[PDB]
Amino acid sequence: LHKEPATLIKAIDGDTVKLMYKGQPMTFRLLLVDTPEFNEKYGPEASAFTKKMVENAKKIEVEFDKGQRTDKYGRGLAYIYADGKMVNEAAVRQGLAKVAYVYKGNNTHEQLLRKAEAQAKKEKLNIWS
Ligand SMILES: Cc1cn([C@H]2C[C@H](OP(=O)(O)O)[C@@H](COP(=O)(O)O)O2)c(=O)[nH]c1=O
Ligand SMILES: [Ca+2]
Repeated sequence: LHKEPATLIKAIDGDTVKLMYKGQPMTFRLLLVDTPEFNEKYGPEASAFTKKMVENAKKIEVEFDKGQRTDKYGRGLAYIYADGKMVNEAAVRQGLAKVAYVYKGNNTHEQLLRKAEAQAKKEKLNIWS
């Protein structure tokens, strides 16, 4: 896989962000994770986490997997990096996202994320508390 440039347009919630990608605004949904909705438990904390990560970043990058690049709602499906750190992984490592939506052939980073979830679970963090 390869990293491509993007710039933040706006934080949305724990697992969606609006970015400019190839000069066009698009909403990106984070591959392989699920954060609580804002109205749910840890929803606000997940939103805040992702928002701080993407807003504080000097460099945002998107990385498409091998398969489908847009979902049925038109959202970009990608791994999102903030100054080199994967947002998807980081949210799972903090116990603010579960590994989820693991579809065949867009699952390159599944094992990396499951390892983070295991460590989050062990620490009894947030969702796992
Ligand atoms: C993360 C991801 C979500 N989706 C679709 C599945 C779910 O469909 P449904 O809307 O029918 O439940 C939805 C969940 O996204 P959200 O967790 O953002 O609601 O997005 C994909 O199709 N591919 C993906 O990789
Ligand atoms: Ca969600």
